[PDB]
Amino acid sequence: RKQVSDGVAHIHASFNNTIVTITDRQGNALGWATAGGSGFRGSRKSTPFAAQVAAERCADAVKEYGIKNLEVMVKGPGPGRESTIRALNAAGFRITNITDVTPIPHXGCRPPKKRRV
Amino acid sequence: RHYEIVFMVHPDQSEQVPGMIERYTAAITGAEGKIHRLEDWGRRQLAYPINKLHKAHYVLMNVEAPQEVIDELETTFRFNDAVIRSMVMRTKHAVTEASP
Amino acid sequence: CRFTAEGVQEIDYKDIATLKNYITESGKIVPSRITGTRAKYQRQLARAIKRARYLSLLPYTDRH
Amino acid sequence: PVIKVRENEPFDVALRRFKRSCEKAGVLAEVRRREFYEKPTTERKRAKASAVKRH
Amino acid sequence: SLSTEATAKIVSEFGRDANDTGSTEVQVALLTAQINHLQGHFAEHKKDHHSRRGLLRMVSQRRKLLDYLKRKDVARYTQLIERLGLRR
Amino acid sequence: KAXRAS
Amino acid sequence: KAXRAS
Amino acid sequence: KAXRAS
Amino acid sequence: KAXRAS
Amino acid sequence: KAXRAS
RNA sequence: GCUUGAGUCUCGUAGAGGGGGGUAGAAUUCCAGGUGUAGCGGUGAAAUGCGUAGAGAUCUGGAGGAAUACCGGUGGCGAAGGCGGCCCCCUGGACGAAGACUGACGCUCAGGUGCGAAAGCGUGGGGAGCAAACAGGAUUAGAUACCCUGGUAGUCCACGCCGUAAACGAUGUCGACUUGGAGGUUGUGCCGGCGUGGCUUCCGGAGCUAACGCGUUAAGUCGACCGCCUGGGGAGUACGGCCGCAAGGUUAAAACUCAAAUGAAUUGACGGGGG
RNA sequence: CGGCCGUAACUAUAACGGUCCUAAGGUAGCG
Ligand SMILES: C[C@H]1O[C@H](O[C@H]2[C@H](O)[C@@H](O)[C@@H](O)[C@H](O)[C@@H]2O)[C@@H](N)C[C@@H]1NC(=N)C(=O)O
Ligand SMILES: [K+]
Ligand SMILES: [K+]
Ligand SMILES: [K+]
Ligand SMILES: [K+]
Ligand SMILES: [K+]
Ligand SMILES: [K+]
Ligand SMILES: [Mg+2]
Ligand SMILES: [Mg+2]
Ligand SMILES: [Mg+2]
Ligand SMILES: [Mg+2]
Ligand SMILES: [Mg+2]
Ligand SMILES: [Mg+2]
Ligand SMILES: [Mg+2]
Ligand SMILES: [Mg+2]
Ligand SMILES: [Mg+2]
Ligand SMILES: [Mg+2]
Ligand SMILES: [Mg+2]
Ligand SMILES: [Mg+2]
Ligand SMILES: [Mg+2]
Repeated sequence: RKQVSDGVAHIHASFNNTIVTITDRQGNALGWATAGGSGFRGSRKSTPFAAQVAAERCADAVKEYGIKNLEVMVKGPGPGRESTIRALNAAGFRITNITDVTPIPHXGCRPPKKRRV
Repeated sequence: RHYEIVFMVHPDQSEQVPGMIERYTAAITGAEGKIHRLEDWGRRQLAYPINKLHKAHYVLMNVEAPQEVIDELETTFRFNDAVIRSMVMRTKHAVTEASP
Repeated sequence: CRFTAEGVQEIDYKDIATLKNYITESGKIVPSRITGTRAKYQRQLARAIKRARYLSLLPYTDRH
Repeated sequence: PVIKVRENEPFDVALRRFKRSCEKAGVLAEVRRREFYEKPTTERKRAKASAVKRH
Repeated sequence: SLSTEATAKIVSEFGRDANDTGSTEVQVALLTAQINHLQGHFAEHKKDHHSRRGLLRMVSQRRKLLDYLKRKDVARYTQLIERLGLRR
Repeated sequence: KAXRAS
Repeated sequence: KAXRAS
Repeated sequence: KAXRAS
Repeated sequence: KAXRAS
Repeated sequence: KAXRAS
């Protein structure tokens, strides 16, 4: 219920899906939405548009908090990296920071085998 | 052999550092060693946190010593909880010029 | 190459103002092809940055 | 890639500065490079081929 | 390797001069010194195969120098292997 | 179908 | 080998 | 000439 | 059909 | 130089 | 006897050369919490799978293993296999500059001996990620596959074994000689310029080559020594020996059978190759 | 730790196909 004001938008842009989570500055989730949960399955789910709608729905999920400022953490290679940030600015949030938080190993773990498609 | 010891102290134990320097340099000199350079850099902002600390008290030494007493100082650093981090490096020649 | 022009004998890990020129905003070591550093100094520079990163005089990443 | 947005600036400029900084770090190339394991033989083979074509 | 002073001692002992570094006696004495020193290394470091190849070169080189000295001068050979404590 | 052949 | 599954 | 091979 | 194989 | 090539 | 081959000594240089120990940061996974709520994940599309017993996401703390982003380079080092964070200890080789020293001490090497990727094997550890086998889901006429979700050996460590790879430059080692050009890397003498060593990449001349190509790092011109070949298949198989815990390795036939097999290049045609 | 039914150009058998059921249908080896 009580007013956050300064939020953080965490964008998890995988190749298959986009998860938009809005938190307070200490990373407690306020609301979230996903491209897969915004009426987009399969090919449509992995599009910039489905990430935009996910962003818009996530803004509606946290409207009761009255968030003004967002610092944007972007993660992953996905099609919905850019469109989510644009949707949030369009949803009336003030974008103060934009950060790439994509995890990059300094070597570590062996990735899966290459797909022989 | 010549060595360039750096060690970092938990910034609470800044008071203990003149004590520490006296003790470690005494261990060098009492085995026929030299302190070529010695620079208490004091407390600096760390580039990243170490054991939840955002600062540490850096001390540079350049030392000519036998291997065994330097090995012993590395063990002293290990078992001292105040010393958060240390680097001992071989140098070719004795370093005395003012560090950066 | 600044290091051959200045005649640096060895690049010092403690000389952080110098080393900050040879890392990106990310913290990554810049290629010799970009900076124009000589191969021999690039190796010294790499070692120096890695020692400075160990001592927390430089960051490994811009995201600790 | 870490952009702090400055006072009196369009978002499209601020965002394009983020887009340009991610291109610089090569974070998306890095992610695509680490999706699947390349064998050392394959990694050396492509490294060889990249060198021969540049020449 | 042998230190500067350990090398110079051996040149003094087995050589005809301070500068007689080429003498077969000096060469064999230097090889013997380092072969003996490295017995400690390889007792500890049994799987240091790369370094051991260097040791086996020292052994082979010493064998060739001793084989040379034997057929060149048997008296000096007999003296040298007695001093250094070699079986042959 | 099925391991069994199909 | 097996047909039956093994 | 297609599906069949060409 | 045939003996030879057909 | 002798084994290395001279 | 000699010093020109081969060595030794002095000073310095570069290096992922090796062995041992320590340590750092990023990331994955797991565990325990906080916030939060209906999806997540995956694919060509799915489904299996995971999730209201609260996942996924996000934040905090913890555990553990493995590998070291960037630097990074037809860059470097090593006999080959190979070797990549940082630090220390032990240690091998190479190279250069000036001399000084020994005085043919050399080259090659059947047998012998050692080293030798990966997988594999033994004993004891370890096990994050990955992943033969295996399980389930798809695809399909079928699909014991490719794709998906899992997942055991294994991959990691110690010690011992195995001894093989397209272990390749498909090019044995050593020495000499024979137009050039452009680079990389690492020394060094001299006043950015001039040289002069080592290692290395590409192009190309004569010559060589069936051709393709090789071309001072020769596949050119020669010399020393070794290994190996003698049509294709049967077969690197059988039998015997030797080696191995085993897997197997190594040495290695014959009958019978065919009139070919093969290399390179040429013109087409063809390609779910490109323009 | 399974049945059924069909299928090879002499016959025979069935590598192969279809089918019903199962928690899974007995593998190596041996007979
Ligand atoms: C795509 C298929 O490709 C291959 O089979 C091809 C076949 O499908 C026909 O197009 C022609 O006969 C080709 O000449 C064949 O090579 C063969 N590798 C089997 C493959 N099919 C599948 N994997 C599958 O059906 O599944
Ligand atoms: K300590
Ligand atoms: K011989
Ligand atoms: K496992
Ligand atoms: K021709
Ligand atoms: K045999
Ligand atoms: K025959
Ligand atoms: Mg070394
Ligand atoms: Mg193995
Ligand atoms: Mg094992
Ligand atoms: Mg898996
Ligand atoms: Mg799989
Ligand atoms: Mg073979
Ligand atoms: Mg190889
Ligand atoms: Mg090859
Ligand atoms: Mg061969
Ligand atoms: Mg080499
Ligand atoms: Mg050529
Ligand atoms: Mg020929
Ligand atoms: Mg056999």
